Amino acid sequence: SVDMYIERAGDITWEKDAEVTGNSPRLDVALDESGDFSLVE
Amino acid sequence: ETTDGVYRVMTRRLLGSTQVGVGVMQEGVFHTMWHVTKGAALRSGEGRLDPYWGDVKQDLVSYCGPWKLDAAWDGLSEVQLLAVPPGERAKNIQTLPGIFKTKDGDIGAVALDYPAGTSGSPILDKCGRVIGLYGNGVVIKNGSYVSAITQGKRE
Ligand SMILES: N=C(N)N[C@@H]1CCCCNC(=O)[C@H](Cc2cccc(CN)c2)NC(=O)[C@H](CCCCN)NC(=O)Cc2cccc(c2)CNC(=O)CNC1=O
Repeated sequence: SVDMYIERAGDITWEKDAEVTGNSPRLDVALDESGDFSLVE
Repeated sequence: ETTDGVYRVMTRRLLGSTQVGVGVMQEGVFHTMWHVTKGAALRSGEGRLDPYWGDVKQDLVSYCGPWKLDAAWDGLSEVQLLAVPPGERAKNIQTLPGIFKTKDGDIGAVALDYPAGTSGSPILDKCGRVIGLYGNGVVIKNGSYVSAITQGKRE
């Protein structure tokens, strides 16, 4: 069987003076019963 | 074995490991996206963490206890993705969310693109509270990615 395991990777902390980036898209989407989002076109 | 923090979710067979996702340990409960683990049990050191609650449609699963993360995006402020990409240390990326508009309401969404194994990385408000997990999203026309800010319910 597959060994699925976890390992610690850091503390959860907001970073002051952080690199801010990315746009803010306004999208029409649907969510199906399998948890999958899709664009409404 | 359940110390608070962010964790990589790894798999291995007979050879090396692969990072399939990320999750959050808070209040003794491990939180990740369903598609990372498919609800399978997790090893933590010598211990076994069993899935407690999950929901395929929300794409979420908790281990050891009920979902604990209850902070909500305020619908206004910038947020930080605490990205934990495969093979890279955790890094904070600040962004102003966009919006997934659905028939059931609006969901904050972040236009930040990382490898598949970054799934489950937490998204934070300015107080450091986890307002959701990264990695259930959509691909837009130019091939870039937008992730919902996916949050569960704390009952
Ligand atoms: N494609 C770009 N630009 N960036 C993505 C960023 C991935 C971030 C982490 N999330 C995921 O891996 C989930 C998995 C997943 C998949 C399916 C269902 C669920 C559970 N409901 C979850 N995934 C996603 O949401 C998206 C949208 C899902 C829509 C519903 N099915 N799925 C993809 O992006 C697939 C994809 C499409 C086109 C090219 C590539 C990958 C190649 N890119 C990479 O190989 C690394 N980058 C990438 O894969």
